Amino acid sequence: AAPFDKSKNVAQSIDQLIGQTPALYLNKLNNTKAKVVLKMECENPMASVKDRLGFAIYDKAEKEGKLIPGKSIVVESSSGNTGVSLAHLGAIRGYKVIITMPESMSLERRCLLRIFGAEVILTPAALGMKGAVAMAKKIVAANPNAVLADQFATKYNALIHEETTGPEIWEQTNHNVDCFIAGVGTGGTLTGVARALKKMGSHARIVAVEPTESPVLSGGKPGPHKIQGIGPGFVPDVLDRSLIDEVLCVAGDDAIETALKLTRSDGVFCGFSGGANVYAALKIAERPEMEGKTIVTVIPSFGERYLSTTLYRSVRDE
Amino acid sequence: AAPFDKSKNVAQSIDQLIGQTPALYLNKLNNTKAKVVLKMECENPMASVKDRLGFAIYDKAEKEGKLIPGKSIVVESSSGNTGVSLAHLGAIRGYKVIITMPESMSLERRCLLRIFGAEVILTPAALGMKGAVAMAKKIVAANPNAVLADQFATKYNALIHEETTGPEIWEQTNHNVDCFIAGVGTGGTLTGVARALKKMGSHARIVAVEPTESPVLSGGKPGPHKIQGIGPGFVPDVLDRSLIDEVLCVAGDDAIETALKLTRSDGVFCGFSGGANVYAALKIAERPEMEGKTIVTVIPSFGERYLSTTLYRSVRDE
Amino acid sequence: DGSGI
Amino acid sequence: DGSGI
Ligand code: NA
Ligand code: NA
Repeated sequence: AAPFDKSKNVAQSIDQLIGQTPALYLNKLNNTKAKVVLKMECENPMASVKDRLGFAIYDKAEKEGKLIPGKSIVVESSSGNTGVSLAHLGAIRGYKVIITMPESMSLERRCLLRIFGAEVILTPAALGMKGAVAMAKKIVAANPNAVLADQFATKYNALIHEETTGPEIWEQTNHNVDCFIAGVGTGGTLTGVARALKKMGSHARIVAVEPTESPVLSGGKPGPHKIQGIGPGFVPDVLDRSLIDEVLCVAGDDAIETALKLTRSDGVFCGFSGGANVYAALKIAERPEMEGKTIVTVIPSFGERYLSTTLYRSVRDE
Repeated sequence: AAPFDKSKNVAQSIDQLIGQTPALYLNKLNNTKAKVVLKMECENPMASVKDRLGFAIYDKAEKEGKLIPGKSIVVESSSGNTGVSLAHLGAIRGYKVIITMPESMSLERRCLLRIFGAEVILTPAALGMKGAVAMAKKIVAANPNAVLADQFATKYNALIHEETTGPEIWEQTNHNVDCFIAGVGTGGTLTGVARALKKMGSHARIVAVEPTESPVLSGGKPGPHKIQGIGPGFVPDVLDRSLIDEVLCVAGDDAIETALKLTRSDGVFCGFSGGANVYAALKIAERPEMEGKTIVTVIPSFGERYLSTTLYRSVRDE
Repeated sequence: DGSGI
Repeated sequence: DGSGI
């Protein structure tokens, strides 16, 4: 994570290509008088922000002595990108990886993890995500070499974003951020960037996005929602709510609509949470007080992983 | 294409994020005494090398006055990445795009193009790729505003690689290349890089890779083969064969096997042609004369686009 | 969802 | 193949 000069040097390992991602102004889709900057975490080597979390878990836990290659087994319950990033980096680094998820998950999700050699344990469909969480806990309780990646609570998650994501944004925006907006999954991205910005003296407003259908930060009841990657249904220990100026709820259908408009308007091809974050950014950018101001948000994951999902189902009947 | 500082500035459009891709040493998979450098064209914004060709066609043809946004219609026959890149950049830049391909192509191929708003014309399955080629020609002959992208013959293809890909490799390798190896699809990557290297005074050997089952450069008969992205079945006008020191044939099954080993060994996740190029690089790296030498090859496309293909079919029964 | 994360 | 390119 020391600045590594990629367009100009040869990496020794693919994990040196994580982070240091581009930033892009929203153009055609931005009809307001505010500037909207997209931090393109879809451009990480395995196509989402969770590459930063994966690397921070392996790198930091190894350096602390908690992970020992060839011996420690990394376990996590994930039907999304954290599983992918843990399976990718564990393969390279000599760790067995076990990811649990319900048996009703798509072939694409299971297949991507098995390509990197992870053990996928499929738990009964009727038990949902809770059954997969329970299985990962059982494995870690039973086996002294098994450790939970612990994405919603690990101290490594907000830290990596404070050390890398946030300072990158600060350099790219020429030390000028009026608002940082990001959907909260584990909360690492919002927490770590908000810390970095505040230490640099930025008065940026920090805005958390969550699904209208699972408005847990706002004070409402958890529930099922469409916006894959955010809205865990609880407040993760990683998230530092004291840093947040506003929780903005975005409806799953606004996220979906925005994702499809973004591909055609700006050529940005992302998942449901990138459409939620941009829908939120455009809402804030409409506020008259934000004229001539810089709003930065995140495109968390590249769109190709969503072809099989609901997200682009409309394209069929168009 | 002037060097643009991405980890450090905010782009005005996603086409500024094309090229300037990382380079990575092959590590675990390289058991030889030679260095093998992978030029990571899978890291382009729409996940393959053809992003460079797409941009060069729009940018250069517009500047010459041949393409007029809102009026010119760009047509091409492609069931692979050239269609994707043309559809992505035409959307942003105000061009209608028509891509033709046989009706028996997968939903994933058609869907990705329709997401960026391209018109996909599906031609009769029994006519194969020739039927799609014939339809694209018919469209361009009939309509004064329709122009063929002309990937196998356009002068823009070798040029963009001479102006960008090759000088990047030269900077990244610290002006030290003993061999450049690349599978030939259109031939643009090998031609443009070979030109750049020779003008810089490099004595690198230039090696073209083609499928053993379609050894057209070598002198054999065209035929159907597995290695998606290379082996067009003819010698493309883009390719300058005078630059080639060796044509090395790689079998489709060696390409497939290598792609899967690369994901587990080095974390590089690519298509069939990246496995062919690495299989070739490892073959050259085994030659005793290549001890302590630098061999550079290309990873043309990211693996996620191949999940639905034959490439990773083995993973199922493992 | 799923957990989706 | 296909044309694949
Ligand atoms: Na344990
Ligand atoms: Na014409």
